[PDB]
Amino acid sequence: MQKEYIQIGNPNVFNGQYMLAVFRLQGEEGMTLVDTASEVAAESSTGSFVKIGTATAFSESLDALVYRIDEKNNLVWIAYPWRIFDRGGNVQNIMTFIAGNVFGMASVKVCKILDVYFPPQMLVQYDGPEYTIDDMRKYLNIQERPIFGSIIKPKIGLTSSEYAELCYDFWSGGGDFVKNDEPQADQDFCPYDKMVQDVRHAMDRVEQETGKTKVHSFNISSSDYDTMIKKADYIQSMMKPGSYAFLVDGITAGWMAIQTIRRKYPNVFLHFHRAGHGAFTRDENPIGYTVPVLTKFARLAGASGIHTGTAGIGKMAGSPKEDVMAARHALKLYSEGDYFKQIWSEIPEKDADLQLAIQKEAEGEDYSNLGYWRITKKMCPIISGGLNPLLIGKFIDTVGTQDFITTMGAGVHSHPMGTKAGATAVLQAYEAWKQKISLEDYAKDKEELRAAIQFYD
Amino acid sequence: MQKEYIQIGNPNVFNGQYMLAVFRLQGEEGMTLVDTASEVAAESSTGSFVKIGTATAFSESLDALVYRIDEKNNLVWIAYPWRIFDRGGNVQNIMTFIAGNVFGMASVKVCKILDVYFPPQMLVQYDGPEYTIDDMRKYLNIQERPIFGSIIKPKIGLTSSEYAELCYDFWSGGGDFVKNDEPQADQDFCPYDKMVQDVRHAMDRVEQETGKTKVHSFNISSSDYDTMIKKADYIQSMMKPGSYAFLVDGITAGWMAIQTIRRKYPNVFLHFHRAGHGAFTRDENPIGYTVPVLTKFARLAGASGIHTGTAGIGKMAGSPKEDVMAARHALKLYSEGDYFKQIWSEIPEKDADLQLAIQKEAEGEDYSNLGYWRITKKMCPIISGGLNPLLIGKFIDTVGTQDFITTMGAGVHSHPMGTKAGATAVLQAYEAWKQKISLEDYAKDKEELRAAIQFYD
Amino acid sequence: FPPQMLVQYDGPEYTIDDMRKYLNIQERPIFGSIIKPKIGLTSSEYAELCYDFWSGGGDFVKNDEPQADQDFCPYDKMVQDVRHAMDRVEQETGKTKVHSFNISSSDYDTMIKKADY
Amino acid sequence: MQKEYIQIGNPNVFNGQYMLAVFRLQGEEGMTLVDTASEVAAESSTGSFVKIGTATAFSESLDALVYRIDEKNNLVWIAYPWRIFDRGGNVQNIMTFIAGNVFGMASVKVCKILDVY
Ligand SMILES: O=C(O)[C@@](O)(COP(=O)(O)O)[C@H](O)[C@H](O)COP(=O)(O)O
Ligand SMILES: O=C(O)[C@@](O)(COP(=O)(O)O)[C@H](O)[C@H](O)COP(=O)(O)O
Ligand SMILES: [Mg+2]
Ligand SMILES: [Mg+2]
Ligand SMILES: [Mg+2]
Ligand SMILES: [Mg+2]
Ligand SMILES: [Mg+2]
Repeated sequence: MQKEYIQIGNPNVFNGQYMLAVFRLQGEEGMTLVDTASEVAAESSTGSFVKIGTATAFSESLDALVYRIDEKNNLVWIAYPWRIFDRGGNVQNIMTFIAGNVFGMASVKVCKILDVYFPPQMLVQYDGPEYTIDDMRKYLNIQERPIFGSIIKPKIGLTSSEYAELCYDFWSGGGDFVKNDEPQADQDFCPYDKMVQDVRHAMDRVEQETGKTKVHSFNISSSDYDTMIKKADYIQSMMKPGSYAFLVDGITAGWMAIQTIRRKYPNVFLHFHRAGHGAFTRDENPIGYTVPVLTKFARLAGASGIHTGTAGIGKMAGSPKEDVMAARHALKLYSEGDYFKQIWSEIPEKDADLQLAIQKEAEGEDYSNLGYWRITKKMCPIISGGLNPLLIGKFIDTVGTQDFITTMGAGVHSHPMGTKAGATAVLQAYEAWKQKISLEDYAKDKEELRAAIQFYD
Repeated sequence: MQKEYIQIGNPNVFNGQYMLAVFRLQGEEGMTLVDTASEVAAESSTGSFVKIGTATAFSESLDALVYRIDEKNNLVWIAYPWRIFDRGGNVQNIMTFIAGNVFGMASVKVCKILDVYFPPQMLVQYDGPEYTIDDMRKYLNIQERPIFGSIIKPKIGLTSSEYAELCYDFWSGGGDFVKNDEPQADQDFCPYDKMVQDVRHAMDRVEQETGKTKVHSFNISSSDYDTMIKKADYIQSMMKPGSYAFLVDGITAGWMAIQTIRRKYPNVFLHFHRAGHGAFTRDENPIGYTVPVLTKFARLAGASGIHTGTAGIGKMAGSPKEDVMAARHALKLYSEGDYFKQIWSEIPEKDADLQLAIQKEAEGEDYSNLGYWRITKKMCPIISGGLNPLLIGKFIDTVGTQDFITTMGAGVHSHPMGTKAGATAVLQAYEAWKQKISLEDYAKDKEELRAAIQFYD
Repeated sequence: FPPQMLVQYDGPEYTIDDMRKYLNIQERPIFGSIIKPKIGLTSSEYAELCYDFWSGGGDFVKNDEPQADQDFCPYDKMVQDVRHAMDRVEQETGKTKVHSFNISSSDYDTMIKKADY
Repeated sequence: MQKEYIQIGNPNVFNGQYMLAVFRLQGEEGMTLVDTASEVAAESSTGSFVKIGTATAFSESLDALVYRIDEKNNLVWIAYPWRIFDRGGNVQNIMTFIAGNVFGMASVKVCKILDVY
């Protein structure tokens, strides 16, 4: 046990100098919960496997503090002086501190970060989002309703032309948003430049035919940084402003890719695809961090949007509690975790305008105009994975909002009447939800929705 | 179940067009192993939760193939046409395919990659290492023995000057190698530029006093790529060539940072620190991929070295089996995984010179000069975590080689007589091992080793 | 100072009258505040107090004399946040405002950096 | 009296986060030495002539501390968290904190900095 990291009940951890975190910890045979907590606090801040002999009073003043313990639920509260984190809003460094070596410690059998708190003084040091769902809505000229999008399937194997065709068919069917599948890139059979050019041409045709703008999120994840920047610059040169978003495989490409795109292209929607996060977040893995934590850090890094899950309605792991908590972490000015209440404002909570905005948000009013110096911009939850027209309404009911992007892959492209019909089916299912008519009743005179009922049941 | 992805016994999977992988898979109750295998192969190549209606004959020719099943051990062999992977040797794209969304599938309760195979035709497409341990040996003018290094502790909180002092004390005590702790960067109290200048001055003093060269591995993990490049360029401007290495938090910063440093500074040792890998690799996490896999991909990306574990001797989770297998994956020309035999050569196995080199390696001879067009350069295992002078000999005995870097934090800086004494103690423990004298007997007239024995027992 | 001596020296160039023209207030004194505490606010908190003072009818805000580029109150962010706060006040009231920035620095190049920014 | 700046005997002043200073202080008639010390510590760090209502817990953690008093010799030992000083090694900013407004307070009759750590 390293007692130098144990200060149970210390009231100074709430003074704005500390980022707080809750771990579910369980050490090997012989270690108590507080012992495991002291060792984790040591390995996630200033120490190592034994008391550090070269420590100075200063470095000891920057120690992480285990300040609360719950033995029954194997919970531990640790406080991190965020001064120890790399400056310049380095988020990968935060994850290195709190989600780094502690996951490999042989003496820790369970190590799951369940919640984290960012004090306003800490929020000051980080980017936060810059282009929001509201900006995309402005470009698309669609208000209030969810943004309806698709993932082009198959995940890999189409040529650039076939890919642009599926884009055209989806948009032309009333769809608003198309994203690359996360691994689609510069494969020889699907040249990336030609993919961009064909997407542009297809978008021009849809805009001509319908008078409506559309949006495509391009995957720019690459081998190195030079290639990603090359792809992004090409897209900028080929697509009209607001008509394109930048998708990054955040987990496998890394937080640095996210922050770099956020800072280099602040006026472009940054689409944080989280392929691989399961190893961190899945309930079955006792070591890692949960999806709410991932989402809060993705907002901290500045992602315009991140996938937050379908609350168990689709095919990816999750329940209404965690996934809806994630969507609220992304959207709300005041969001509640399992253990910390978060206000996404760099201003003291006592401010009258802030409390007013919080009250107005509880009443349904927008806080986005509250002041660039006063809020962390909202981030967009992206709802994907096993969705089809039959499930969108259930999701809307579960999350309690319509401020999000849904993306459907096989839920659109496997529709018996084709992609265009699949997009029409999702729009008709949304109308069914909006008019409070059952999908069976509404589909009586909607052929596309009726076929979606046939295939997806 | 998606039958289009099951081709058990397909003899075309060994023809060099496919990267092979073994998963330990467990689906939810009601799903058979081949069912879970079909769904995993679908979500990791061309498909989704249901057969894709927009699929083409071409794209179906690029499907992943489940070609072998082991019901008893819940094992599944999948073949991925590496043509579907992003070009330019993109490793993050591979990891998105095979270790991405499949980790979030609600219907899969266990999904652990246990081994992977690279055919020569695939190896051609990737960087592999460029700066090796042999290059560092040349610079340090130390042959045969392990490279002895330290991690400066405390993990955070020292000023740039105090940090340089500990560097000086370790080097002056006979240590060869000093690395940043993984989160140390540009904290306000430890300015990065001043830290670099002080390291150069300390190194100059050691070289003056000893006539010996030294190496310091700097952490360049940053918020964005421009800051990392700024740090790298500064270090190049302040340190003599060969005297510095670049450390990157591969997991939290991302594979793109790794590949970018490899390609932009190929003549500098790339130190892949794997802070955070545990959530993927720990035995307790049923979802992820193992350490041998992580290491093989780190060699694919071109890391000069990666942490491979202490075989259970230290404090990080691991056994002799997996950790020694990882070190051999990093070092050898012919390395054995749990399920695949890997030859790190882009040349046909039948080649006489290649088989000769494999035999000569079995006899203890170096293959590094075999030809730049026919080998993937060797990668260096880095041995860290809870190590102290008492354990180094046991590690050398377990791994069966000396081509590695050991790094010790508290094993040096918590030594009762200080850092310089700790470095001398590790050197004396190595001398004890080399002469087949027990540490107990050797410490009789070696004061530093004697105090290390008393403190670390 | 005799008149022949005064010729050799600068004298002021920007006066209170120039600021009056910008502020569009005549006769009455210019009412301003020093953001307090003297040190310890983040750039956001600092801009919040600037907004609150201007919105209440104040014309002029000045840095406290030691406020600068402390790590917890980034100078560049402080400037941007003050700009946005002033923008909001101007939209809500239709009145212009003034902020006096402390450019006192360690050396001359840093002061010029701050001023140009 | 601004009591928030009085923490006599605080042992955390020796942890390296603070620059230390000794003043010879004498306030006007009616103010004790610890009174003059409270006002000087306030005006040389985070406060003013009265408690700052807009202060945050963060900002109060950066308060200067009068941690020692010598009544007989009119001496006061104050600790300044050097994190409040402008970065880039700004020395004029230190002198602005500790040798600035405190020299103009009407209520301080003697205010002499004698040593610093
Ligand atoms: O590859 C896929 O499965 C998807 O394209 C969905 O396809 P379908 O519409 O065919 O289901 C999305 O990337 C996942 O939803 C991501 O998971 P998450 O949202 O949890 O990040
Ligand atoms: O932070 C640490 O624990 C270390 O600096 C070791 O310090 P000590 O010498 O004080 O133990 C290493 O980074 C870890 O060993 C990395 O783990 P791995 O090698 O498994 O990647
Ligand atoms: Mg996808
Ligand atoms: Mg370390
Ligand atoms: Mg030959
Ligand atoms: Mg206010
Ligand atoms: Mg003042």
